[PDB]
Amino acid sequence: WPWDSVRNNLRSALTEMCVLYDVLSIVRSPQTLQLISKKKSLAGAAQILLKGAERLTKSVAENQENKLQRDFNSELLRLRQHWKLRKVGDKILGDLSYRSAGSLFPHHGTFEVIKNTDIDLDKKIPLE
Amino acid sequence: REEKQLEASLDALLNQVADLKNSLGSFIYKLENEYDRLTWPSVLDSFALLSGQLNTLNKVLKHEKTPLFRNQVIIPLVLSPDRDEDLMRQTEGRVPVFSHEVVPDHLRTKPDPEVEEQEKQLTTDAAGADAAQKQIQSLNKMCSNLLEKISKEERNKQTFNPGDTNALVAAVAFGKGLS
Amino acid sequence: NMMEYLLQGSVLDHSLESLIHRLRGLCDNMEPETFLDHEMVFLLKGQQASPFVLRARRSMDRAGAPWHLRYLGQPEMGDKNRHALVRNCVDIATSENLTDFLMEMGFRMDHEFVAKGHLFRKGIMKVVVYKIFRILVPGLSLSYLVELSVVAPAGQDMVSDDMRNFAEQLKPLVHLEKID
Amino acid sequence: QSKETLLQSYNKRLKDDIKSIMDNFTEIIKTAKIEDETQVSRATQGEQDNYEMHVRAANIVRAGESLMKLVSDLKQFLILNDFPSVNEAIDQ
Repeated sequence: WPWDSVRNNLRSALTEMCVLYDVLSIVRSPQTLQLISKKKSLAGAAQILLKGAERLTKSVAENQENKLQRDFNSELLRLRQHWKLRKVGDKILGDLSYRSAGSLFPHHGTFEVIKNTDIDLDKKIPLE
Repeated sequence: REEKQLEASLDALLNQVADLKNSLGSFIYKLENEYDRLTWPSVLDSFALLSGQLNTLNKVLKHEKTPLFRNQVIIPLVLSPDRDEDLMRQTEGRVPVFSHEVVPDHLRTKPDPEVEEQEKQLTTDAAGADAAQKQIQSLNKMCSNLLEKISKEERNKQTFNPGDTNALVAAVAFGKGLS
Repeated sequence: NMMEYLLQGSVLDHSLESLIHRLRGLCDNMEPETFLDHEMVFLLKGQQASPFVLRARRSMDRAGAPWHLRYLGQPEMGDKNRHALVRNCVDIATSENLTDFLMEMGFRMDHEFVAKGHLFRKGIMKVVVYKIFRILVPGLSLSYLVELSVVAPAGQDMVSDDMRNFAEQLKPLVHLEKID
Repeated sequence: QSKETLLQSYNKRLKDDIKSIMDNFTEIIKTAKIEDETQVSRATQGEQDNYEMHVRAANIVRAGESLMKLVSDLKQFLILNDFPSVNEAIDQ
């Protein structure tokens, strides 16, 4: 909705400029509107907070109820604690090159998580 | 006196609003060529920066040190649909050259408002204003007390003792303290 | 013919385990160990008020390993924009024959306090840490003094800068300092 | 090198922004608009004081109810400690 929002902003700016120019040229019952407005504002704030809570605590509660397929906080620490330590060239942490006692030749590790639409899929980090 | 200061403040606010509108238009035009990787947070921040600065200036120049609105009357300079070459650079946004058959659907400052009548008709359908006001006042008082409490509540173990280190270094070599 | 460097320091008592945990995974492959030593500091003087470096502090662990002393004294000039450095040496000796010849040559002891601790193999360097223990004659600082020991020939002494890099590692509660 | 300082500063800034957003919903602590004191206009200025919540109230709540989980994930990923410094049972 790039063009739609652009046109809306343009119309709003045109209206604002017209009102400002007009002001410059001119310069030289049981209604309870406040109560209804406050009620509508409270309803809107409650709807926004409910949408936020649904986005946060309902779509991220997968591993909270039962450990399922999720690379987030369930896969990376596994392989970390099991094989190597953390390091940051860019995202390269503990490549397996026997550098502890090799002393022959160095080799780095291009290890990085990736996404794919499937069931039970890990990060699958990349001689070969 | 006060009228001149109000006019100068209104002119400065209009200039700032025009600059902010030009900046927002340039940003929106930059959001059309680079349509990819358009995060919602950047658009939200742009919309907040484009609305807040203008709305605050508009509200400050309307409910702060204003005289009674019964003496001042609204009167424009002139209503002439003449095409002048020395007057098209003095409106800054619209009314460059007025048309002939434009009086009907252009004269109400291009009225966008369409929900005001619907809201009025919906409120008229509910025709008791004493408990609601009291509850609103109580909620306002509670929010004020909470904000005051928050404002009132809002307002490195060492392990490298140099003395002990120097003493140990001395005892390592000098006999004073060591033996 | 050879020289030694030092960037010794100290650290609190409670703050050792968190410290040595980091110190293990700094330049050592694996299998951290320790050692219990024994201080046999002697004294050889009586003519110029300048004794020798007779601190023959050697381990009291499993036998076979020979006790000995090392040369460490008379800090020479130099070390431009560098840490402590002294032209020194080392000397191994037979089991208890060193003390025998020292006593036959008319020497006396200097200290009777032992400070066990831990060691850690750096690269071209080495690091140690220890703590004095309060014991009587037949048996104190309450602070584990640490040190970065490295010995090498003259060479270029550029590795001292690398030693300073280790100072970067010993950031939290460790620093370098001389003695006067 | 001290890169954790920038991470701590970013986390503190995120927390301060979240606190300010949670505190930014008390601008009506001084009054509840019991009367219509709008001397300029009461139909489009006084009545629309709360009808423009999209640019006044809903304009801060959107970003204010988004930085929490984002900052949490950023702190948990940028700093995923994994630094027991001894690997206690791992050697085991």
